[PDB]
Amino acid sequence: QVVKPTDERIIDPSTANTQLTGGVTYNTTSGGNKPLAGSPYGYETWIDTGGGVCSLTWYGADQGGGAAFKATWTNPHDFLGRLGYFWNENKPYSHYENIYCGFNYTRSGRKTAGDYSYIGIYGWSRNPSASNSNERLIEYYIVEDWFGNQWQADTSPMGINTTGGTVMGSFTCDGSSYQIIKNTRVNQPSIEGDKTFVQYFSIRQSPRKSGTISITCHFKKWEKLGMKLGDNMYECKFLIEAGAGEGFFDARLIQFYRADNEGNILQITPHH
Repeated sequence: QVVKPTDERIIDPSTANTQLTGGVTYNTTSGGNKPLAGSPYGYETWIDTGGGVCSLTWYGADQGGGAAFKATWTNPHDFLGRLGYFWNENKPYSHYENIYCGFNYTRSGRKTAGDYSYIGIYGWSRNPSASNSNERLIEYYIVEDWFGNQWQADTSPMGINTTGGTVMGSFTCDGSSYQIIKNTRVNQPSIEGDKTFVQYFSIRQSPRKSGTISITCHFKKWEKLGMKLGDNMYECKFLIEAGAGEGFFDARLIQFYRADNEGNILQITPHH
């Protein structure tokens, strides 16, 4: 019932395999979202100074769909590099309509990012009117891929022994089943200081390094499983998270776009 966007500005992720160059490399924590010149996007880096060298490099507004980045980590303590929509303007997910991210990247192989790692979509949302105070703040992940670890292949999807929490259900978006997990974080760091909050994970059962993520598919079907996001979406960004290890992530494409149900573009980046 939701029409797949056909717009010619959409880059086909499957053939988006040209290495990109240039842009500014950041080696330090950004301290929240930092807006990028000539772009609707913001980036964030979390680079704990008690660990080794990390970086994030934005490839700019004019190539690789406009949100494309490279990241590196060398024995980090939970590196997070992310880039995408920053919102935080008191709107629920439904306000943004059908959200999509076309992606294609290379990364280092199995066991190059520690015991835990995440690649995919990430953000937060606020639900202050929830009667359960634990559910008033939500940290969320749509996990397309990871690096596996010493025990588990990177071709095998992670489970609750990595994430923690409880399996809520499963659903299908973009040609794979996703196992859905809810986890409670008790007095943990958050965008709101040290507190109790919930986490939502969609774990792609069949990991991939390219394709399109129908982000709204997740938001909607989380809601069907009783996992509500509230009325103040914080952000929706493409993430690489590395618990430890020595590795890299290098996007040839990260392209966000939004469309109504007819499939017509509401937002996209970027004569013969």
